[PDB]
Amino acid sequence: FVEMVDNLRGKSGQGYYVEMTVGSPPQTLNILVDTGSSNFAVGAAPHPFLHRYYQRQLSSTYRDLRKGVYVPYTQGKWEGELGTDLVSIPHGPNVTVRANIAAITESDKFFINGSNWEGILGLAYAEIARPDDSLEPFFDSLVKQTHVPNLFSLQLCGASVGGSMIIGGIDHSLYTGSLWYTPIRREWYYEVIIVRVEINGQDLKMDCKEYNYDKSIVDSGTTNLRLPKKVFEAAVKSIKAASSTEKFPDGFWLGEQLVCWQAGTTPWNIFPVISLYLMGEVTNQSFRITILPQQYLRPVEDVATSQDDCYKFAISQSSTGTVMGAVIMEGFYVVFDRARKRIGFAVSACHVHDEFRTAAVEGPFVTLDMEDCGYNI
Ligand SMILES: C[C@@]1(c2cccc(NC(=O)c3ccc(Br)cn3)c2)CO[C@@](C)(C(F)(F)F)C(N)=N1
Repeated sequence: FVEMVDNLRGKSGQGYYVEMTVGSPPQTLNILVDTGSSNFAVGAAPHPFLHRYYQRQLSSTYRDLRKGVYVPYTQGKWEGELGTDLVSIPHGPNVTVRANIAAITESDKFFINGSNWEGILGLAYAEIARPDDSLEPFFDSLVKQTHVPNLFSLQLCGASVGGSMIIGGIDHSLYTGSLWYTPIRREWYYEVIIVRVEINGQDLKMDCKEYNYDKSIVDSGTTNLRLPKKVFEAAVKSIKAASSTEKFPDGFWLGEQLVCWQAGTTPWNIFPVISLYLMGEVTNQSFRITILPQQYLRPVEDVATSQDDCYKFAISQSSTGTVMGAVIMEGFYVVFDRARKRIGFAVSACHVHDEFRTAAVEGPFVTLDMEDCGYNI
């Protein structure tokens, strides 16, 4: 695992990527690590924002599957062709496998100027793959073709950023304290259940199904903590109340506007900690992960504003359920234990903290109310 430590890079708010190769001879590409999708998709034609791309004509191991694929997102979209080829992760396991690849030949508002990644590694399950669930995801192919155990872990680190993706096991050097597990409720997204939410120690006091309307997921491919409208508004109310000695424009709370302080003077202490209690592996037991403002206030690097430290509010409203994105995962060691259908959280070597507060994973907590917090079945 020591060879795999620090195999992730990123620019703050642009995404964490890992080096991969595709084809024979190998073509090196930087690839976004995305637990929120299930396609391995790489740019395969020139694009103004692509510094390099997959050239299939140069790979004699490429096989054309003779099927197109169209993938729309909320913002942006791309079209491509399906095929398979040899894929490896130079700073991952010492293996090369054959995997499905979506070769992206045309796109719109997809490739981000300056992000440094040229494709996406979708690490979730076949159920949400495009065009349909018959297209085996990369990790499934990896496990089937090699002896690698069916789990990976992600240590995403804040700040230029970095981290580790450990495939096939748990690296104890990357966390301290206990590792706490929450069940994967359904294998499509990495879906989990939130049973309680506190802001500065105060329970939001909602029916816990509200926290998971209509699903909750762990998604390295999303930046923000995204919350259902009802939960979002209650969270903003509590955070505003705690930070009321300073008032910010409406646009800040919507994520449309930056707030800045003279470098080094960010008033971290007027912003509350957020605790998300996740369903435990034992009935009505839970554990909490605690999120500091150093996490949910996302710094925006810009040389022009660099006399200050400036931030975006990295909590936003969702109409498709809760998303625990990178700002939630950062500072934690997160184990995607597919083999045992559970996700583990532990305090990471690069967890956030200041002289008064620290990110934490704590348990067990017991709750008398026996309501099932799942929204659907
Ligand atoms: C495939 C998809 C996607 C597509 C294009 C870009 C991105 N991600 C980022 O650029 C980025 C930036 C900063 C940080 Br930190 C993490 N990631 C994600 C579709 O969109 C979601 C966000 C979803 F959930 F809608 F499916 C997802 N996970 N993967």
